[PDB]
Amino acid sequence: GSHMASSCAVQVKLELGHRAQVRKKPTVEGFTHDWMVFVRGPEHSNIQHFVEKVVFHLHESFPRPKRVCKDPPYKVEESGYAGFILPIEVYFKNKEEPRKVRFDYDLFLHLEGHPPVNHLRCEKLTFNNPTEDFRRKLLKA
Amino acid sequence: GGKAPRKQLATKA
Repeated sequence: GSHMASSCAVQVKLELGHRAQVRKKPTVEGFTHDWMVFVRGPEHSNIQHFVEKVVFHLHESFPRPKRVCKDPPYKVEESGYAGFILPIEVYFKNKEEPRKVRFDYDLFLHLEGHPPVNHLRCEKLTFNNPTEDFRRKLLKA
Repeated sequence: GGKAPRKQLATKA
């Protein structure tokens, strides 16, 4: 608000995730490893309140590596045969400070035969003294 | 750590 005496920092929590599992029988183009990525907020905290859209920059070896998510649970499901750093972007709803955050999530896949991959990690964005519109959405989250 | 191969055709620099 515009009546600030104590500096308030509102923190939003975004979560990077991905699973990986191998099919013993690759696809036509020989892609063996199937995975799925996650960008969202913690359980009960909805990012769709302060978050607008989302984008994934997979590797160029992947058809249309940039996957955009303008909907609920933001994710990507693809198949390949290697891991890599995947620069993920979450778009924020603001006219103020950066309207995007880029999370370089490490896409690791497990060896053929026994792949258990289910990883989720949580990032923190603290906004010191944000405008009401921003504060307001961050609170609704 | 049974981590599968990784494509290093790109550059992180």
